[PDB]
Amino acid sequence: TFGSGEADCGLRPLFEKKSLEDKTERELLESYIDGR
Amino acid sequence: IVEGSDAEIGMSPWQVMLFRKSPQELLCGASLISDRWVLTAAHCLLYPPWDKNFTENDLLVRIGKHSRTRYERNIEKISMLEKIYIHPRYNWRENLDRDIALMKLKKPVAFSDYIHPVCLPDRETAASLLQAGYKGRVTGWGNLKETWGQPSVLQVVNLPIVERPVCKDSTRIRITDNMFCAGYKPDEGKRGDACEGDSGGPFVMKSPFNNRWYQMGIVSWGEGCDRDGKYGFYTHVFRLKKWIQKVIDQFGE
DNA sequence: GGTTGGTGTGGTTGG
Repeated sequence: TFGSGEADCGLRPLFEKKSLEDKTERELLESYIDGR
Repeated sequence: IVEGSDAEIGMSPWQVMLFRKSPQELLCGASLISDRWVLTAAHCLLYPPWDKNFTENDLLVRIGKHSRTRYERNIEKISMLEKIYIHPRYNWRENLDRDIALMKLKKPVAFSDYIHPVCLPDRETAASLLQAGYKGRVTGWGNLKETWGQPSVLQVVNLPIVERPVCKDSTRIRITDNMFCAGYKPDEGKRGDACEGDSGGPFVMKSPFNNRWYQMGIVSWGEGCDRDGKYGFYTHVFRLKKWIQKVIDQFGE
């Protein structure tokens, strides 16, 4: 629904909910001169 | 996606399929946001000038998929829509302005490892995520370049938000603050764009903070995939986030 | 559809 408003919106089963990081996440997470 | 690279397993649990039922076709991509609230592009349902006016009864959502082409024996959730509501100031005759749309799916769907809902922006993540320089990634199943190529699987490109002084003197069209642009400058050896078939399709972003994915935009239009120095225009899922939660308040689940 | 495995997650070139 609304913002971050499912319960666990935008958190991926095969990937974040499972601390697996995709091919090119780190390509973005590097855009923000250094997010993480 | 042009100059893309075939997505991974569930790279987008939330990527949908606008599907025409007569004849069997794919209009565009779309994002799960509820157990039944999916958000696409209006134009993907109403482009009068090219006599585009697709109706509820008409369209099939195709949720949690990979092969563009085949029916996953048991991955895919082929689903009906109870209602489509476009946004009322959605200007077709002028410039794909306020080209957005909610369709209330006929019932709830489970969030089974490849079917999953995405974060609907907030001022915070948005405010500070949405700075040109930063990159997000469109995700779709569509033209690979501008001609008659339609891929095997979901493609994904990764691109940076582009400031207004470029996406203005980029195109003759008038640019509303209700879109931004996502491209690369040309003395920037890299490239990519979305393309005919991509639309309705999420431009999502990773918040370094709560580490969720949020819809900063949607594929809206462009002056032909990858014109070198042309940009792709997606819609400010934020500056309209208001139009959105109102409909849900008003209807459904 | 295409290399009876894969996420077209089974076992039936299909469906």
